[PDB]
Amino acid sequence: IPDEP
Amino acid sequence: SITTARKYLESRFGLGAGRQDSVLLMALTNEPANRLGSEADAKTFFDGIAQKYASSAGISLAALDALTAENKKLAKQQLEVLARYLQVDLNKGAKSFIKEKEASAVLQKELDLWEAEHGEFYAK
Amino acid sequence: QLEVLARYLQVDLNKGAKSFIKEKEASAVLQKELDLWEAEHGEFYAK
Amino acid sequence: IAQKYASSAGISLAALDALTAENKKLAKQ
Repeated sequence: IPDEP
Repeated sequence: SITTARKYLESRFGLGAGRQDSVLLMALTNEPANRLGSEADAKTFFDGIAQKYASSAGISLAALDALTAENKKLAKQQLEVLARYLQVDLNKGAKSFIKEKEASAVLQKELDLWEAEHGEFYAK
Repeated sequence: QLEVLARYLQVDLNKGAKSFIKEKEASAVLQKELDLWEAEHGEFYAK
Repeated sequence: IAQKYASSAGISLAALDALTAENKKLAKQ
């Protein structure tokens, strides 16, 4: 799952 | 605490630092209006808030050919008998292709005897 | 009739002939490199 | 108990052809 800040 | 949220959002439902960063911010907009009783409720709330977060961002968690081959079987048999009639070799190009391909393999076998003997700098 | 059956069966009637003339200029390239060795070095050294 | 006994023993209680016929209709003619 793409870690989006 | 906040440490449990990381393993319940970025771990449980797979939510890393960046994923949990905007995941914990969604809870505020819909914080529990009272002290949560069950420990699963917090996770459920986080999971419930994650859905909105995911939504917010938009990233959520026969024989016909047997009849066909017999049609080409007729046309392939018709193709050979017309090539037989017109004296047309259907493989004259293919027989000469494989006969020059072993002929250009011979000169390659002679050409690399030069470079194996002499080397790449001398040959260049 | 031979062309229209080859059109039906998707049979290229010159795929062998197109690959024949494309390797014949490819074996002309290595011949053009192979005689650069013998023109430079000579027949006794090459043998 | 019979179920187990039975188990124990192992003895328990379109148009494609319309398209096809018109192809042979051509070859017969």
